[PDB]
Amino acid sequence: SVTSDRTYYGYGDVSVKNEPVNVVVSPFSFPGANASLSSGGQGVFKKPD
Amino acid sequence: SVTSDRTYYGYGDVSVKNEPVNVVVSPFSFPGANASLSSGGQGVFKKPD
Ligand SMILES: [Ca+2]
Repeated sequence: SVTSDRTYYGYGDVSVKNEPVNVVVSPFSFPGANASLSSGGQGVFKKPD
Repeated sequence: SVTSDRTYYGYGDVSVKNEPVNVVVSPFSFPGANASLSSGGQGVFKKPD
């Protein structure tokens, strides 16, 4: 009578949500406060973070 | 008188009910919980059962 269609199934799901990286920024204001930059001046400025 | 029609019978029956196999499935959610998948990421996921 019944000629079974021999076909069973298995399934799965994958969730890719985020991007690998977050670039958190703290911008710099290099002449800063309690220091001074002059025209034609020479030197170095550094922000560690 | 009676000319016996010499024909006796034997019979039998066979019961084919089930299909050979049962594919029980536990689907996978591969990023899972307490783990994370990122875009462009590389690695391995495994489900034992
Ligand atoms: Ca990885």
